[PDB]
Amino acid sequence: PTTENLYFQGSMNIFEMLRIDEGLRLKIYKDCEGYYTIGIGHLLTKPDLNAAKSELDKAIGRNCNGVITKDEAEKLFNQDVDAAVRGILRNAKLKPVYDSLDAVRRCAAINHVFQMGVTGVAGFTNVLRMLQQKRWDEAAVNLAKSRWYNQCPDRAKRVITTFRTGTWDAYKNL
Repeated sequence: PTTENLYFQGSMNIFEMLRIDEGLRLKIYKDCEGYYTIGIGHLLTKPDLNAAKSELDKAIGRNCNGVITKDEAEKLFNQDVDAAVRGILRNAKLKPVYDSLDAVRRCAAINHVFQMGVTGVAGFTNVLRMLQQKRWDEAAVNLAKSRWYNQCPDRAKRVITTFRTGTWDAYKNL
């Protein structure tokens, strides 16, 4: 690794990770599952655009008519990351597994929750046991069986690789 390459891990964190997986959109769009989304992966609601816009105005605090700024995207993103972290730490099932993980895999954990929500993740009984037991190849094969990955592979693939390796390699060379 070059001097530069060794710096790359210090430039990666959960925010940068999710920013790559989710992208950044300033107008309402439908995600890969068809759900109204804005900003950096902010799911507004699970078909009526009108509902999605009302949730938007509620989330941002002004009349947005479907559009936000980059600064507003960031603030909402930071709130969503905080919610995912808090969701793990309060959960009797996820906290122990999360605690056992290294820093990089903890980012993958927070990412997984950000994308699927707490109960979805906490339902992956086998994967969670594999993670705690450091069976990284098995955890990754099992994650690759999930609907979460399979219905929308490009959003999940780097997270799965990150669970396998505990490195940031999947986020290099975009």
